[PDB]
This record gives sequence, structure tokens and C-alpha cells, in this order.
Amino acid sequence: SIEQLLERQWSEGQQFLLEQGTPSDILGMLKSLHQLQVENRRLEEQIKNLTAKKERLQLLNAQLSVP
Amino acid sequence: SIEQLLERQWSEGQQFLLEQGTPSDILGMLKSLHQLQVENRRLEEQIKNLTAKKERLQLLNAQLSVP
Amino acid sequence: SIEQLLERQWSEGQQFLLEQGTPSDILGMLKSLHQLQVENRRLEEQIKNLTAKKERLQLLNAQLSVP
Amino acid sequence: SIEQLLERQWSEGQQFLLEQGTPSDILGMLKSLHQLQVENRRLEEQIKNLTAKKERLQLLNAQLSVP
Amino acid sequence: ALQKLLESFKIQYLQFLAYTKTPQYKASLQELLGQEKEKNAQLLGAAQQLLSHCQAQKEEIRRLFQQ
Amino acid sequence: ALQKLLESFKIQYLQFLAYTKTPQYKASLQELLGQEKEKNAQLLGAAQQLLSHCQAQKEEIRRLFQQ
Amino acid sequence: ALQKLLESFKIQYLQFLAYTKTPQYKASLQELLGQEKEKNAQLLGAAQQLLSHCQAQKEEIRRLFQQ
Amino acid sequence: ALQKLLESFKIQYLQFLAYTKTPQYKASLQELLGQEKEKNAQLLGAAQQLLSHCQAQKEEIRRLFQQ
Repeated sequence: SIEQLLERQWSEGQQFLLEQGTPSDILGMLKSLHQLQVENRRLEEQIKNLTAKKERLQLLNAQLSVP
Repeated sequence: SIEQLLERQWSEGQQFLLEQGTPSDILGMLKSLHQLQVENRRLEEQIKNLTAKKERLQLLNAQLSVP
Repeated sequence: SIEQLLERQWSEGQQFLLEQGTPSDILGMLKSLHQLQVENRRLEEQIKNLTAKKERLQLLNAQLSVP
Repeated sequence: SIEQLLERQWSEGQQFLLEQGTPSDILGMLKSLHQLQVENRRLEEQIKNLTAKKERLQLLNAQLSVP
Repeated sequence: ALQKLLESFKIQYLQFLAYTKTPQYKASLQELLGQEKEKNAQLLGAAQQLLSHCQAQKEEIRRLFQQ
Repeated sequence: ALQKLLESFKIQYLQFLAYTKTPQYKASLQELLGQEKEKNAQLLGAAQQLLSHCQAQKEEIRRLFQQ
Repeated sequence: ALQKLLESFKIQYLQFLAYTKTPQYKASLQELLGQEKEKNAQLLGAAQQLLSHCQAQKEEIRRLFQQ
Repeated sequence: ALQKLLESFKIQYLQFLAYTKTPQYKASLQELLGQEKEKNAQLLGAAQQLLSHCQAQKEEIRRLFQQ
């Protein structure tokens, strides 16, 4: 339960560190830098997926082309 | 050209060895024994084909079933 | 840099939330529950690895056994 | 048994068609043309073998090189 | 020289021609064809399984690839 | 503004700090660690099979390739 | 004991809060986002190729299996 | 009945036997053997590549599996 409250630091801290930050410039600079950060991560994994799905799918293609 | 004529022995020989054979009983016994002989051979190879076509086709099936 | 300090909450918080916790009972209960938590995670991934390394290695074994 | 004797034509025929042929020039021209004929056949099949043994062996090599 | 040969062919010709037409005709042919038809029935067997299996294989491949 | 916040952190601090040290300490931790050690024992299980199998696989591959 | 701590949190709070709002705001954020958007553009790249290739692969597989 | 046949065999026998021994002997045989030796040289070619490649393949497999 110590962590339950340890993340209650990180949540409320982040909540008001942003809230007390300039709501004109940051509202655009943060959101962009959050949105892109996530998007660049999601894209990373989806690459990692498609990386293998290519490989394994290319394995089969070799198979068919051989005889 | 010696073979060309060597097979001219085997052809005309076979032609009249059968022809002078009893045309009542042999016409049924030969034709059956020729027809089946060929058919059992053709079937042998077609097995040999389908033998591999199974194997190689089972290889691919393993591939798909793995991940 | 806001995060740089946001994790400075989580670090010092955790540092003294544990430090002010009973150093007799927790020193044994925490360490065990931290050590095992990590170990169970590391084991999870190493399973995930060996999961595929089996599969792909079994693929090859099929290959050899076929013809 | 008709074939048993049909090949007795082809054997003795070939035996003396060669024997009565010029034993000076043919002994060299035949033997060469028989020996090479067989050798070119044996080589044909051994190619056909090694043809597949390559393919199937290249299949495995692809497998290893992928991940 | 051929006179000693071609007559000896004609010796064997009637020696087996009207000879085994009588009692060793349906002794061999009907026994031959017996195991032949048995073999044919055998072959029809394997060739079935193999085609029927290569019906099942190519059907499960349609499924597993679309899935 | 922060005064309303940082004091409310300190409210929760002792509220859970000397509070759950007493009766809800070995109620949660000793139950947590219970299922944790059970999980660890579970994991040690799979990870075994997988390594032990990838001992067997890589041993049979040595054989089947040399053979 | 917490008094020495929670005040030192509030020391850092304004120390970085209204401080880097001014001259080290668009120095870091606008440089960060710069390489971020560059990275995003990079990622969009690979993820494209991979999907576009796994369009080509799965198209050639339709062909080679039906053929 | 055989008299009309076996004599006609002997007609062809000398008709081609001492006949093509003279001018159509090294016209055919030496042309035959010509393209034959050329073919043999061709075959020795493929069979080489295939064995030499199946030296390279089985060498790279030793490496990639141990690696």
C-alpha cells in the first residue's frame, strides 16, 4: 500500500506542477510532447511486431518458392 | 543403329509370339496382365510424387501452426 | 526537467517511507518482497524468450525429420 | 515366361551382333559409347538427387539466417 | 554362323509355345495376376490416403492462412 | 497554494505510516508474499521445462544433422 | 523529521517552477520536440515499409499457393 | 509361318552388318560420341557446382548453428 500512496505523490505532483505551469504556452507544448512521446512508443512496438511478422512471413515465402 | 534393329527383334518377336498364342484365352489374360502391370507402375510413381507433396505440404502446415 | 524532479519525489519519498518504517520486520519483509518481485519478472521475460526459442527451434527439428 | 525368352532374343542377338562386328575398331568405339552412356545417365540422376538435397538444405539455411 | 543360332531360336519357339499353352498357362498367369490384383488393391490404398490427406492438408492451409 | 497540498501529504503520511504497521502489516504482506512465492514456484516450473526441452531439442539437432 | 523534507521539496518547487518558465523553456522543449518530431518522422518511415512489405508478402503468398 | 519371319531377320542382318561397317560407321558413331562427350562434359559441370555448393551449404550450417 506504500506504493499506492507513492504514486499518489507522482499523480498529484504532476497534476499541479502542470496546472501551475503557464496554461497558454504549455497547454500546447506539453500536449504535443506527451502525444508524440506515446505515439513514438506505440510505433516502436508495432515496428517490433511487424519486424517478426515480416521475418516469419518471409520464411513461408521461401518455402513456397523452393520446389 | 544396331539397337534400332535389336528392338526390331523384340517388337516383331513379341508381335507374333502373342499372335500365335491362343487368341481366345490370352486376349483376356494378356490384356489384363499388361493393363494392370502399367497401372500398378503408374500408381507407384504417383504415390512417390504424392509422398513428397505430402511431406513438403506438411512442412508448411507446421510453419503456420507454430506461432 | 519536470519529470526529473517528479521522480525526485518518488525516490526520496520511497527512501524515507521505508526508512521510517520498522527497521526490524520490514528489512526482511520488504527485501524479500522486492527481490522476489524482480525475480518473478525476470523469469517472466526469460520464459517469453525461451517460449519462442523453443518454437523456432522446433520448426527446424520438424524440417530435419521430414525427408 | 514369354518375356523371359523375349529378352533371350535381345541378349544373344546383341551378343553376336557385336561379336561379328569388327573386333578392332568397335571394341574401342562401343566400349567408350557404352561406358559414357551409362556414366552420363548415372550423372543425370545424381544431379537430380543433389538438385533437391541443395533445395531442402537451402531451406534450412534460410531458417537459421532469419532471426 | 547364323544358321546354328536362328534355328536354336526356333527350337525354343515351339518348345515353350504350344508346350506351356496347356498345363503351365493358368498355373503361372492366374497366380501372377492373383498377386498383381492384390498389389493393385494395395496401391489403390496408399494413393487414396495420400490424395485424401492432401485434400485435408490443403484445406487446413486455406483456413490457417486466412486465420 | 502548496500549503493546502503538502500538509495533506503529511496527513496521509502518519495516517498510513504508524497505522498499518500494527494489524494490517502481516495481513497483507504475508498474504502477498504467499501468492508471490507460489507464483515464483510456478515460474521456476515453466522456465525449467523450457530450458530442459531446449536441452533436448538442441541435442536431437546435433544427431539429426550429423545423421 | 518530515519538516526538513517537505519544505526542501517546496524549495525546489519555485526554484525550477517560475525559473525555467522564462529562458530555459523553449530552449529545451523546442529542441526536445525537434528531435522527437524527427524521430516520429523516422518511425513513420520503417512502420510504412514494414506494412507495405507485409502487403506485398501476403499478396505473393495468395499467388504462389493458388499456383 | 516362322520361315517367312526368321529369314527376313537374316536379310536385315547382313544388310546392315557388313554394310554400315564401312562408310556410315565413323559417320554416326564418331558424331554420336562427339555430342555425348560434350554432354558428359556438360554434366560433369552441373554435378560439380551442386557438390561444391553442398560443400558450402553444409559448412555454413555448421557455423550458423554453433553460432
